[PDB]
Amino acid sequence: NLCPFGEVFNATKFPSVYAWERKKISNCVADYSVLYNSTFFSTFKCYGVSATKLNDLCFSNVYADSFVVKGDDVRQIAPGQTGVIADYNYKLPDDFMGCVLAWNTRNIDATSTGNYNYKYRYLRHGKLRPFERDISNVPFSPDGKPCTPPALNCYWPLNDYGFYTTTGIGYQPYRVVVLSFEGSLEVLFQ
Amino acid sequence: QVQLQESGGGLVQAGGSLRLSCAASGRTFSEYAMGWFRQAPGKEREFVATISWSGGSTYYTDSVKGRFTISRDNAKNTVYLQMNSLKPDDTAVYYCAAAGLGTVVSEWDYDYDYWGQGTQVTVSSGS
Ligand SMILES: *[C@@H]1O[C@H](CO)[C@@H](O)[C@H](O)[C@H]1NC(C)=O
Repeated sequence: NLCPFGEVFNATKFPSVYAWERKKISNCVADYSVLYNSTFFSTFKCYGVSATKLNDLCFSNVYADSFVVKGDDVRQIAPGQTGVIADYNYKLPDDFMGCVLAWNTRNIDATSTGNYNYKYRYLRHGKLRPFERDISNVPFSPDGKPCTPPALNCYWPLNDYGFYTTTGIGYQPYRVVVLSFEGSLEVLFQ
Repeated sequence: QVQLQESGGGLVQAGGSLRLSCAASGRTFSEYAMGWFRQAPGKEREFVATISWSGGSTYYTDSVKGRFTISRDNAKNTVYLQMNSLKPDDTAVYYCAAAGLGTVVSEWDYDYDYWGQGTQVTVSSGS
């Protein structure tokens, strides 16, 4: 049996970037044909690993992460990047080895009236670490102390993406899949 | 050192065809992705199509989906853009562009490191 990539990329529902979800893909040999030549993907960059050679790999231990972001935020799904997405929602290690995939989902994730189901975090004390995930929704104060609304200087940290079918491509929704490759040599004990 | 040059543009009219070309130099052409961009007068430069180093995977902007065709010739060190059923909207200066290391495909102008000068394409019609 081959690795079930279709259930990741072709899944019906995708999550908000702040609540990005991770699928382990192992105990399978991967047929990368479906990603290599397609008309499906608008963005496809690989980092650290050879973009040409992924079908050669033989001992697969990959993690697939899924989320939705706005077109201009796809730039932030890269190593060493700054911004509200990279800092507070999904951070990629400098040493990243793996691939970053995204495709326009305007016709299925945006509406003329506006789809506000997708969310991102925009306030946080301190940047996420690589592959860290934060689904907390607690009130935020710019001085770090605890906080109870409706007190002054007390804010909620999540906000909606608003996806309309009339905006430019930079504001249209994009489904993203990040494939991370475990290190090839892991020491369990001495 | 590493440079592109456009060719094959000109005057055509609505419903005709035009076959753009772009020759590259400076490194191995078969190791990088290429992409076509265009800029209507006044409006900002937008993306048209992109081809992988192998020619296997492609992607197009919607305004041309079904009409335009991107293909390459690694033996010939050049990538083309077949344009059918042109419409006055398609008037633009067409920029050839080459991607960087690790970029399989991209619709994003910031992911291409080298740009050509551009060839004029004018489609004109009745009024
Ligand atoms: C999703 O399903 C369609 C139909 O089988 C297929 O063309 C496409 O390659 C699939 N995507 C992936 C990543 O398997």
